[PDB]
Amino acid sequence: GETTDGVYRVMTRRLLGSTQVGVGVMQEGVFHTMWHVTKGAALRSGEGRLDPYWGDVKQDLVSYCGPWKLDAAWDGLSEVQLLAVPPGERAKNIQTLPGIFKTKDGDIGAVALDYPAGTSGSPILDKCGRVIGLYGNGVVIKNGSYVSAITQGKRE
Amino acid sequence: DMYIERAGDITWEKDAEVTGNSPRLDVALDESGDFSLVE
Ligand SMILES: CC(C)c1nc2c(C(=O)Nc3cccc(CN)c3)cccc2[nH]1
Repeated sequence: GETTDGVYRVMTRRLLGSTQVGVGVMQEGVFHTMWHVTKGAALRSGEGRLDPYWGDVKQDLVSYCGPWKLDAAWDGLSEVQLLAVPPGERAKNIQTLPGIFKTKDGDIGAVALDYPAGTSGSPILDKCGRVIGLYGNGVVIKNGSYVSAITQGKRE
Repeated sequence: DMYIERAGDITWEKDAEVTGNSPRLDVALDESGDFSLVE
């Protein structure tokens, strides 16, 4: 169906009404989203079907119709934009300076913005409009607020 | 069956709402892809 580059809502009709369970990026004919959004299930785009191609639970990422295409990285210094697509609400760009998730396997960028769980998969961008990662997998800090990692895949 | 719907273009927008802090957090990622805070 629609294979135009851009940001898309991931909807489901299994529950009451049409519920938004996540968001994704269409780039170079590949749909990129978070694994916890689809659980690796097939997606519909009008009359067309999108089949999973690559997926990993630990990374929490999945790609449809082809290999993962997003490979831009956070420079570790500049502000970024979360292009938040919330359920029932219009896509909005929120500018923020990321924090740092310090891990035993290296440091990763982190965006401290609170959005409903169905906003998972919304892209995080650099000043060039390039997707540096997806929003939706992180931690809940002391006051109930969410801090998501800047999650990026590997371009093979 | 899940389905997709276009929500917009992927572009940087000048004069966007600037909000959110930058915390440095000690974290751990498990085999199930779940992050947890290390204390
Ligand atoms: C704290 C709450 C308001 C909140 N939860 C979230 C979530 C969330 O719970 N993500 C999730 C769920 C299941 C599995 C995985 C991958 N391990 C990630 C995503 C975005 C924004 C959020 N705000």
